[PDB]
Formats: sequence, C-alpha cells, structure tokens
Amino acid sequence: KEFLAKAKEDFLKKWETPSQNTAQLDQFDRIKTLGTGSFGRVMLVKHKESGNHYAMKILDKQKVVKLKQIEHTLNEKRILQAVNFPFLVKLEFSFKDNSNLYMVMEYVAGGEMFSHLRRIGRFSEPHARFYAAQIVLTFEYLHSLDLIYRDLKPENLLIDQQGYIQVTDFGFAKRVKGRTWTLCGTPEYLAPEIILSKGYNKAVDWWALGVLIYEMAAGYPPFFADQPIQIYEKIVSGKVRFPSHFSSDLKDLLRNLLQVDLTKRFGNLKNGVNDIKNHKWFATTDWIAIYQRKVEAPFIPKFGDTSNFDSINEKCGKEFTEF
Amino acid sequence: GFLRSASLGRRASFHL
Ligand SMILES: Nc1ncnc2c1ncn2[C@@H]1O[C@H](COP(=O)(O)OP(=O)(O)NP(=O)(O)O)[C@@H](O)[C@H]1O
Ligand SMILES: [Mg+2]
Ligand SMILES: [Mg+2]
Repeated sequence: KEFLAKAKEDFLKKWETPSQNTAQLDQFDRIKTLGTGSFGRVMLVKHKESGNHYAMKILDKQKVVKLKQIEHTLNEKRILQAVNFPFLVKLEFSFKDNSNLYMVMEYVAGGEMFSHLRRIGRFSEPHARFYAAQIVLTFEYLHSLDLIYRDLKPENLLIDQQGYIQVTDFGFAKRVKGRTWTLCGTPEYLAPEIILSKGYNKAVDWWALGVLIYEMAAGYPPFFADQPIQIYEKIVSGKVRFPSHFSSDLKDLLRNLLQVDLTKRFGNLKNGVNDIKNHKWFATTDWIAIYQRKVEAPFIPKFGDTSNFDSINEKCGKEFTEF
Repeated sequence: GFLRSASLGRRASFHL
C-alpha cells in the first residue's frame, strides 16, 4: 500500500487546496474546436510557449445554474485537479472569467474508443484485456480515494497516440463513503441498484466494467431494446446471453461482474480489486507494466492532427468562488 | 431479435 498511501496523502492534500487562476485564456491561442455540449464547448488550443496543444472546456455560468447542474460542475474540477493517474486525463490549467470556465486538460488524439470499436466490429479478447486492465487499475485508484465514476462507456474512453486509455468525462463523479441516489449515466450501462431507486455505492462501476468488457468483445452491449423501459427490465432480470466466440474465462468474469446481487459482485467482496486482477481471464496481464505503460499496445491510431475526431460584467461569480 | 443501428449509435448521458 506504499503507492496507495502516497496517492491518498497527496490527493487529500491537493483536495483541500484546489488550485485555480493558474493560467490565462489569452496565453493560449484559439485553434479548431473539438466538440460542444448543452453547457459549453470543448476545444483544442495551443499555448505559445512549449505547452502547445491542449484540450480545454469553456462552460457558461448560465448553463450550470439553469438546470441545477451546478452540483456536478463543482465536483468535476475539484476531482480533476487533485487526482494523478496515468489513465486519467491530466488537468493542467484552471481559471475562471466573468462568464466562462476554463479547464485546460491534455489533448488526446486517437479519438473515442466507441469509434474504433464500431469500425472494427469487435475487439479480440487480448485487445479487450489491454483496455480493461487499465480501467481496473483506474477504479482501484478512484475507489481508494472513495470516488465513483458513474459514466463508464466507450464514448468516454479516449485513445492516446501510444494506444493507451485516457478517461475523460468526470461530470457524474463524486466521492461517497457510504451510498448515494442520484440518477445519472447511460441506460445501457446503469447498474440494477440504480434503476430500482435503492441506494448504490462504489459497486456500480464494477457493473459498468462488465458491460464495457462485454461490448468490446461482442461488439454490442449486453442489454438493449427499442424502448429504454425494456432495457431496465433486462438489466434487473439478471439474464445475460453470451456470444458464442466468448472464452470460458471471459464468460466467468462477466457473470461475477454483471452480478445483480450487490454483495456477490467482484470489486465489492472482501478481497476487493484482486478478485478481478487474479482471475483466469487476466492471467496474461502484467499489472505493474500496465501502470508503468511499458506494454506493446495492440492498436495505435493513425497520427496536432485532429484526424480521428469528427455581458462582460461578472455574473454568478461568487457561486464559483471555490473555482 | 434484431441489432438496430439506433442501438449502436453514439449514446448521450442524462441527469435527473
Ligand atoms: N482531452 C480531450 N482530448 C480530445 N478530445 C476530447 C478531450 N476531452 C473531450 N474531448 C472530445 O470533446 C467532445 C466532448 O465530449 P465530453 O468530453 O464527454 O463532453 P460532453 O459535454 O459530455 N459532450 P458529449 O460527450 O458529446 O456528450 C467529445 O467528442 C470528446 O471526444
Ligand atoms: Mg462523453
Ligand atoms: Mg456526454
């Protein structure tokens, strides 16, 4: 637990002092944008100094106050500036303006895994094991800090130019030591304890992991239907039909990950994360090399190239004084 | 018993 205690200490220290106003909008120059949302815009910018390319989000204070989404926008920045993991997108610069927010994070070139997965159709089980192993370490790091992710999906997994994972979206993130109740996520990745309106803890991410692995190896999510209300019935039913080409080790790992019983699910038992790390499916996985990122990636994207993607008066300023 | 393309498109996140 040497790395575990070092991470928690440096996290809780950074958590109490959340840095801000550490750069200037004018310093970066505007480059072609990457995407937009209901609350703001996601862009790629270049710093005049050696910083150069950077991915930055510009959020409007009107948007987060209008739909009461302000609860998740304050958690997002604070969690980002305090974590330090290879598979998490590094937050570099953070500052506020009279009308906009600024989270300068690393630009990831390879694009969303959802794109590559849909192109290829399916990932080979070795290809899936490489991506899944990074998430397991990413969850163990976030669960030792009492954080839950609550939005695991291929559309939120970015591939860097070295073929590795960079988890991007932290909106629905929050640290809980017990349970929470907020309905957030994607219907095809919601855990049963979320749909039933019962309380849910850190075990929802280990459910989402089983869905993510299923979608990588099969090419489609395990629960799907015309109407979202049918998806909820399928999720709580506990009946999953595995594809033929699935291995015996993979089908066994998914039944434990996609367990409706919250206390018979891997990552929630007494052993914890090593329940999954020491599974017959992850036998070929060297976890120390994955963390240190010294493993040949099974796929490196084609490669700043954006080739893989497709009033001035202060308003509500005191509402974001912490930011 | 189909694999409809609407179930295979990009998926957004909701909040309530
Ligand atoms: N660091 C980054 N590097 C490269 N692309 C990024 C980065 N962060 C976000 N994007 C892209 O910017 C777009 C915004 O996605 P996201 O970061 O999830 O914000 P969002 O509000 O959830 N928009 P959406 O994902 O479409 O619902 C997506 O196309 C992402 O792939
Ligand atoms: Mg997303
Ligand atoms: Mg989204």
